[PDB]
Amino acid sequence: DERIVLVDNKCKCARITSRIIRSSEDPNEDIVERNIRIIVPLNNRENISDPTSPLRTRFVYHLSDLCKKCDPTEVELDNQIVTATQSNICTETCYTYDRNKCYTAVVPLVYGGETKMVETALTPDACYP
Amino acid sequence: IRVFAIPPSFASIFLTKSTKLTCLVTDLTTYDSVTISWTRQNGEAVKTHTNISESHPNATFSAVGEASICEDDWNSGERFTCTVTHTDLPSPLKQTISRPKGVALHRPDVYLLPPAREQLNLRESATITCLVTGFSPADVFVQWMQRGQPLSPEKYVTSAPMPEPQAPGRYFAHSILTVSEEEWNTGETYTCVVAHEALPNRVTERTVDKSTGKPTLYNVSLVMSDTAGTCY
Amino acid sequence: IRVFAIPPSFASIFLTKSTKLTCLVTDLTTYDSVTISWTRQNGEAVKTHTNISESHPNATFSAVGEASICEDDWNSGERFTCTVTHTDLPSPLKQTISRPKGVALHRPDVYLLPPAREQLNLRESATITCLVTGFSPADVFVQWMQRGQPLSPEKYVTSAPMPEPQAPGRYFAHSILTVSEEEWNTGETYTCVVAHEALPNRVTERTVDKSTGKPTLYNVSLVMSDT
Ligand SMILES: *[C@@H]1O[C@H](CO)[C@@H](O[C@@H]2O[C@H](CO)[C@@H](O)[C@H](O)[C@H]2NC(C)=O)[C@H](O)[C@H]1NC(C)=O
Ligand SMILES: *[C@@H]1O[C@H](CO)[C@@H](O)[C@H](O)[C@H]1NC(C)=O
Repeated sequence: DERIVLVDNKCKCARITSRIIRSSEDPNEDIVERNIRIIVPLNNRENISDPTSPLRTRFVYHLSDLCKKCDPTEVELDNQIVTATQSNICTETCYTYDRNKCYTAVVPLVYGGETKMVETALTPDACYP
Repeated sequence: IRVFAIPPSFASIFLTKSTKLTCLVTDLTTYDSVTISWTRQNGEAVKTHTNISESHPNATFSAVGEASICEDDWNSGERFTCTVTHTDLPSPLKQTISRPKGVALHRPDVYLLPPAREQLNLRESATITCLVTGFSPADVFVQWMQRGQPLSPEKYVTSAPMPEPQAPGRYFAHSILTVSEEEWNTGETYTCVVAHEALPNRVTERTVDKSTGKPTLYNVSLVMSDTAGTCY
Repeated sequence: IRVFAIPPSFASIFLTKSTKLTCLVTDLTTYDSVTISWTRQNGEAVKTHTNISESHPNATFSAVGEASICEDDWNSGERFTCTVTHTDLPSPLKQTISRPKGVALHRPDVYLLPPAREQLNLRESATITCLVTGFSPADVFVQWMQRGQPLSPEKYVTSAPMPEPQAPGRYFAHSILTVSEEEWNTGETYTCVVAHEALPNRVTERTVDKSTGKPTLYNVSLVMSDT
């Protein structure tokens, strides 16, 4: 209740919260706190959509490209309504999987000579077809 | 003279889309006096094609009969009987095959166990096991692969399903594959593919290698830059 | 009138610790007129504890013959025969059995595999595997233990021997036991005991714990560049 969520990334599992604590009583001596929580996977591979990819042992977390806003907002100017660009900075790699997303693959299946490629489910359960 | 009747399998339905019935007959001395036919409960005739195999070393002959039936015929549970007639048999042999009812659907679970640590020290071979448990009914199809290349039907073995003593109604089976010690030490990948009706997409796969699954050490590197950037 | 005289397997020998022979004869009109008596090479009479089973629904009855003999005499190559006399049978029926000699012998190897990490993450159950391979012939008797005491045979399952496609003349088998994840996480120990006739002492054991497979090094490095 006393914390405000800024970003809730799922691919990098990054979550940032900010909070002001009323330390002492002088209004000019209150500290501003920034919390970062990162969960890293140790079993996932380089490309989450290809099981043959090698393992990944290097993780990079840029905070300038995480707390960024990229959706035009509406602004009232007393004579019209316009769309405004939040940031000008606006291929990112997905470290972990997303529950709200489904991951599938193509695999050759041989039986009596004939080969039937069928869609698989890399994720354990995720969504249903 | 014994007759073996094999009901259609789920894999044959999925990958061929044509239900077939087979009642293999062995221990036959003469192939010119054999006849394989299928009759329905009401007596309607079913077209059956009879094939004659080669000569077995034990002075026996086998006849193979493949016939096309509708998926409904089998799935409806309609009881079918294969008719075999021979001059040496005073009475024709009858076999009863049907699919039981009152069976629910349970999603199976798949796990791979890496080769034992004290097996690699002998530097002879490695064994990988694919354990699938918690499913009903008891028809499964497990196929092994190596980095997208289907493996030969001879390098791996599979066992018939058996009941689970703990929870009745859920079964299990496993597939064992052997590999060269140097091949596994190189770092090649292997996959376990299982086909069953209970799965949402009806096929699942899992992947193991040397680096994943009971490893020796964990090497991680982390970089956190731009920690004082603009957030707003 | 069918007479079957099956010899006991290695499992019965290693479980009952005594050599017990059976000359069970089924489909008998009147079991009151039955007599079971084995014979050694010398043809002496055998003290047989004849038993009568229940009444089959098809108006048939069976007689069971139990005899205890010193095991040291079977492996030497002595043929034992049981004689059964019935009123409906004009002549007695004799079944002569012995031990097949000349069978190739190889040492089985025992491998125990711990439960999978992903299964334990679900916090539901754990399973263990006792793989025995490279052995001949097909006579293996495997149990389980927990802290020096045996468990019921309703909590583990064993499989029949199956030929190994790779090396001709070699067999393999597997046993699967179920363990509650919480118990497993307490820190108990489990033991797999394999009994085969080719092993020098006939008994071999393996043990697995929770700490099996724990990693040795956790190299981790962190960089904080406030650029
Ligand atoms: C990671 O894996 C995916 C899936 O294989 C790669 O994208 C696929 O590329 C193939 C052709 O090579 C297409 O048939 C698929 O449609 C692509 N997938 C999707 C979702 O569009 C992707 O290129 C891989 N990434 C890297 C870096 O290799
Ligand atoms: C630890 O990291 C260094 C590089 O920082 C690397 O040289 C070394 O191999 C790592 N340790 C292990 C056990 O991989």
